[PDB]
Amino acid sequence: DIVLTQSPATLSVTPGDSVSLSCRASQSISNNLHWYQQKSHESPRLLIKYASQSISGIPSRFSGSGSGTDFTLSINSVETEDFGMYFCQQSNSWPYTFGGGTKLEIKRADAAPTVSIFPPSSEQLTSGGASVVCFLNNFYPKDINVKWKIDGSERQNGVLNSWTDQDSKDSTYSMSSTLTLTKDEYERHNSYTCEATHKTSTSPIVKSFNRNEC
Amino acid sequence: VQLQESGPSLVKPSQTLSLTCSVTGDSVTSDYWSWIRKFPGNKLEYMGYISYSGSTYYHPSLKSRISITRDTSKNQYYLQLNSVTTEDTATYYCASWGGDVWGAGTTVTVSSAKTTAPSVYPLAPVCGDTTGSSVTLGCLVKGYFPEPVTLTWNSGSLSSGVHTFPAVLQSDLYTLSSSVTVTSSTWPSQSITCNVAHPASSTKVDKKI
Repeated sequence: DIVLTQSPATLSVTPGDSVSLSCRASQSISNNLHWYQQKSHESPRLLIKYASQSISGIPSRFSGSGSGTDFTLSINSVETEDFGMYFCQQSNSWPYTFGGGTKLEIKRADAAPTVSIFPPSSEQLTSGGASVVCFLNNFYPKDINVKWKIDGSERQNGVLNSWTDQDSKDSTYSMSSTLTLTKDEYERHNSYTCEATHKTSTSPIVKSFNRNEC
Repeated sequence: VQLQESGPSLVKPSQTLSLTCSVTGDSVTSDYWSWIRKFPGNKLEYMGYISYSGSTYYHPSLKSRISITRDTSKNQYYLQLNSVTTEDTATYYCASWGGDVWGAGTTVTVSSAKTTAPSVYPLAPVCGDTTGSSVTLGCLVKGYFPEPVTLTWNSGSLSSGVHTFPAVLQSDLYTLSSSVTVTSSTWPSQSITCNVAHPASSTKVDKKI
């Protein structure tokens, strides 16, 4: 099947800037490429027919071009209403295929995340569970690395992460990282650590606690 | 022209997922129509389409598991996908073959889990992270099904500085958390309660942090 590689993964711009999104085809597909925009909890909206043909109702700031393997979607003067997902679609070969999509996000000042760690509650512990929660809030960019350490040793198993959408107000991101252990395992270790690494600084933010003590 | 999908939003593994697309402002005969699904992580899949006459083409990854049909009379077309698995969980859309018109889309979840009220746990600070100008509290909503749950703080009077995260699948059950940050000198003096409503299970629980 035809692999459509869209790049970059995410594009951070400021309203007014002129940007272009790339979509590379795994095989020559002539001019059989179309562009779609999809905003939060909304369905895909057609933007460009066959590499560069215009669609009625679509603002003029949108334009497309390309052929063969490389295609490009351009937006003259980005508007606040343009932020969202953009996908290219191959209708040259079968089965038709979509690219991985490019996220157009609004750029803002880098912000360091505020980190907090929480030990399992007594109620969960009574139930035989032990979730250690870590909140990393209001940061930018979204790229961030969180590591868990149990008695100084990094722990990767049992970790589930969740990120919020870019805040429609302060344009930041927030994330939740949860290390889920059984009470049995939780009570066999002493220190628990949530360590976050974000581009805002080369020094990791560390939040930790030691069981029963405090 | 106006499209609209309809059908069960929850199907069991091995069973058949069926959906309907009701067309408006045109006849299914005077055009070609398709079915598109979106998997988590923004992965779109062109499932297949049916012609103006009724001819059909399917995506090989769906290998005869799929079936598209139509009814000129009622001016609707259909989608059937047999023996589904959790991997078929997704948002399903019906749109004109050209991508010209789309339906609002509809979510379908494949799971054998039964309705389960969530466990709500209060997330209070470690006695050592209470020395800043602000303090954040939390609430862990764990082991519920199906989605969604509605979470608020102090019955909604507390909304600024709140971060409620998308739920994730833990053990075939959903888990979600929320944080709230307030001026440190006001807690615990000015109480903060986590409120969690789960309509599917007709439940609602309040846990004072």
